[PDB]
Amino acid sequence: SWIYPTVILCLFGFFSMMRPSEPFLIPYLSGPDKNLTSAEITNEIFPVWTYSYLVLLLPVFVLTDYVRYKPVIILQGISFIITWLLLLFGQGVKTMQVVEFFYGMVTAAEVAYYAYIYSVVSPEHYQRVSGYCRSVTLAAYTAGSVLAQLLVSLANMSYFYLNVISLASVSVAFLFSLFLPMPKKSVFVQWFQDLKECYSSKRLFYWSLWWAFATAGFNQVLNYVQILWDYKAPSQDSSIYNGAVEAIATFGGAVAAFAVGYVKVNWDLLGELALVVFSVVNAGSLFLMHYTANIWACYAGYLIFKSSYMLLITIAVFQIAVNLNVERYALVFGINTFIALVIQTIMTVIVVDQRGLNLPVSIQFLVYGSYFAVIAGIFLMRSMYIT
Ligand SMILES: CN(C)C(=N)NC(=N)N
Repeated sequence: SWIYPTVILCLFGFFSMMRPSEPFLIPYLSGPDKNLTSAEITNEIFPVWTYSYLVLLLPVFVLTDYVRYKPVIILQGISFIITWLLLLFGQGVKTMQVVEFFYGMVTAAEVAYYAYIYSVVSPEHYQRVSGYCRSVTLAAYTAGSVLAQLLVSLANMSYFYLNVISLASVSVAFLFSLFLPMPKKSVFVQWFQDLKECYSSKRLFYWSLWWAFATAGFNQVLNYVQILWDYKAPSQDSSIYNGAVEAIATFGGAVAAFAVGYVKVNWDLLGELALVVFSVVNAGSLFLMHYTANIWACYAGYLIFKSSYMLLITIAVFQIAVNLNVERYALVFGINTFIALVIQTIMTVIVVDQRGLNLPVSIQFLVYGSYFAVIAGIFLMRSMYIT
């Protein structure tokens, strides 16, 4: 019953996220293969990704539910092929901006990937499926990560062929997405009112509020944890270690996601308790990374933070899916992701941008830990009052 769509979507999300070039993305397109400058790379190529992500998330939650979640997934499969074909056979800054654009399309449609499996299975499985889905994606990343390192350490395989393997992987994901079962059929202000009825759930305007604010800080930590590690321990082994300490971290997240799916625990009443415990765990882990001048303890702190976040976000997605009581699975996921990315953009503007605070990475993770400490504090105080 639920097994067939779940296996196909897990295969799609595995082969679509098994990307060996993701770690060595910067070495690929800043070395002899492309000679993109580091000045033109993070100031002209990468910033296009956030804008494309925003302006393509705008249709994705408006129109994903109407199209029954498969054409957007298929659009991700095609955009995966186009993105890595353009990376693989593209030259110049203008081309990589288009690459970024298609990557933003890829992620805005990965939102639909997350919603689709809820669109096809009964709510009784919504827990299990949830973990499995997230797990496979994380697992895929870890696989790709380690595979990349292996292909750089035992085969001396260039970044070009890593991108070739990435294209081969995401092309198989397109074939798996072609086999996904089609879900069965279900002015401006009116639409807004519908949104009000969609978010009306007490435990879904709360879980969504956690989703909106937690993943922004999580993305920020993902982006600048490499910089934090480089600052804490300057060494010549960052290429084989840093990404390697984020390969197992992701693996931990995977297990954490697989923790939600496998075990049969009533999350409806442990949801608040688990939310507050793992949010204060995220805060303590982020403070652990900043305060200790030892990269071995900071690695464990990052692993704990990533695992607890992945478990919490799996719980959040599951609880939003079951308590939604409307078909708008991608509308809530899409709007949550869009608001989270808006918060991430605003806060990365204030804290790390030159025109803002321009805080170094020494205080950046103190700020991130304070921010998460604030999310944990709001949920902790709200839960304490209710009781
Ligand atoms: C160019 N590609 C494929 C990216 N992953 N880009 C990115 N902004 N990380």
